[PDB]
This record gives sequence, C-alpha cells and structure tokens, in this order.
Amino acid sequence: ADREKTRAVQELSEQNQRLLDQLSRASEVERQLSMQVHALKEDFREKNSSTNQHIIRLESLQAEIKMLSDRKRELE
Amino acid sequence: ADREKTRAVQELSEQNQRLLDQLSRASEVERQLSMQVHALKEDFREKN
Amino acid sequence: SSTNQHIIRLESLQAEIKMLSDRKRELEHRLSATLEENDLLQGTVEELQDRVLILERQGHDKDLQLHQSQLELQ
Amino acid sequence: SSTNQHIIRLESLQAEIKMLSDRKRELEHRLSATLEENDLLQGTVEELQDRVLILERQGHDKDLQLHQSQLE
Repeated sequence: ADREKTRAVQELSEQNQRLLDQLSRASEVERQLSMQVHALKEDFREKNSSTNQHIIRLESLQAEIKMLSDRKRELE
Repeated sequence: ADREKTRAVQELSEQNQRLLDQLSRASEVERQLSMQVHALKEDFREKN
Repeated sequence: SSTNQHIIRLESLQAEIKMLSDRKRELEHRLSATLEENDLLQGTVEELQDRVLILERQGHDKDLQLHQSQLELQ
Repeated sequence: SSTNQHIIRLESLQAEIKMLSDRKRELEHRLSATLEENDLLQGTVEELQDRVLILERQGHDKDLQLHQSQLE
C-alpha cells in the first residue's frame, strides 16, 4: 500500500507538473499575445493620430489650393 | 494510512482540476487574443 | 521531532494555499476590472481623437470661409 | 513511508504554491504594466482634452472674427 500510494501520488504530481508547464507556456503565450495586442493598440492610436494629422494636412492643402485658385482668378 | 491516502489523493485531484480550469480560461483568453491579433493585423493592413 | 514539525508544515502550507488562491481570484478580478477600464479609456481616447478630427474639420471650413470673406472684402 | 508520502504531499503543496506564486508575479507584472499604461492613457486623455479646449478657444476667437468680417 505504501508503494501504491507513493506511485499514485507521484503520477498525479507528474500530471500536475506537466499541467504546470502547460499553464506556464499558456501564460507566456497569453503574455506575448497581450504585449502584441498592447503594442498594436499603441501603434493603432499613434497611427490614428498620424492619419488624422494627414487628412487635416490634405485639408489644409485643399484650402491653400482653393486660396490660390480664387487668388489667380482675382489676378486673371 | 488509507484515510491519509484518500485525503492526499483528493487534494491532488482538486489541485489538478483547478489547474485544468485555469488552463481552460487561459486557452479561452489566448483564443480571444489570437482573434484580436488577427483582427488588428487586418485593421492595420487596411489602415496602412 | 521532524515528523511533528512535518505535520505542522502541512497545515501551514494548506492555509497558505487557501489564502493564496483567494488572492488569485482577487488579483484576477482586479486585472479584469483594470482591462475593462482600459477598454473604456480606449473608447474614450478614440472618441476624443474623432472629436479632434471633427473640430479641426470645423475650424478648417471656418478657415476657408474666413479667407473667402475677407477676400470678398478686398 | 509516512515521511515520504507526507513530504511528497508537501512537495505537491509547495510546487502548487510555486506555480501559483509564479502566477502571482505574472499577474502582478501584468497589473503593473496595465496600470502604468492606464496612467499613460489618463495622460493621453488629459492632453487630448486640453487640445480640444485650445481648439475650442480658437473656435470662439475666429467665430467673433467671422461676425465682424461679415458685418463690414
């Protein structure tokens, strides 16, 4: 009974430790995916800032074009 | 000794079940994050 | 003597595991709340970025028409 | 035998404790990172709102200028 109990608890602890490495790898994948998602959020925010700046620059250039169109029509 | 065997077996089994639940939750959030990463990469390609 | 101590450390570690698991649920709920308010702040900054775009659009069309108005004045 | 079963049960207890404590450190690491990010996000919100306020000030300023320029 000693040997059976010891083998059983050792087997169950081995299943446990295998699960522990599985959780460790799963949590490392969770962490790497979380850092990826986090950097993607930060880059999405910076890119949305840059895109709003870009369309506002397109827009400023559009008013400069309309400005010069009405100005040349004034001269013309 | 038999009672102690039963108690240790039950405690280890409970720990293993808790760990299995934790791996289930971990895998669920991992799948959610993988879906989020692929959606973000598609959105980032479109935004590019 | 070892075995008496040995039983004592079983009891101590069992109490430790119970409190430790309780604070596992604690920390995981804190992380869930932190992540939800992170997503709320994501919605907030996204709305603020859209508002920045919209007000700059307003000020721009406003710039178009200011220059038009004072040119027509000229 | 008693000591071996008992110390193996304790090795199970402590190994579970070490997994869970590694996971404490992982959750605390993630909580620290996320809270630092949330500070950064509050800073971004404050800066965006301040930008919105400055933009609204420009708002009222030219709106007055429109009112005059239409008058003359």
